[PDB]
Amino acid sequence: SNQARIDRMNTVTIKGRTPGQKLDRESVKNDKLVITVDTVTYASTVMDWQDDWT
Amino acid sequence: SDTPYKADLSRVHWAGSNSDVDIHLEIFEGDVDSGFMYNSFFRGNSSYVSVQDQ
Repeated sequence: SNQARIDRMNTVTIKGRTPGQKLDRESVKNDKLVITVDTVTYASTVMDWQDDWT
Repeated sequence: SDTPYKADLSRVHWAGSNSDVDIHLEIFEGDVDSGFMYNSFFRGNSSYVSVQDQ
């Protein structure tokens, strides 16, 4: 392939309570990351036979 | 917020109607706090004379 993936996630929070009260809930969050490969790098050289023989 | 039982709770060691007077028992280990200690430093820094019974 030509892609890679990684995941991300958030954190939580704390609260306080007193007798007779209910408890609240919270929601976590997440995302993702992706990286791609695009370009090739190279070097080249060429020589002629007549120059090679001399 | 409130649970559906808030007004009808049975609370032990709360007196009176509405159960809001605190009559709990204290817990006592035995700790006692008092002033700090000291020891004299100047007793050899003088000339001494005794006049006991004379």
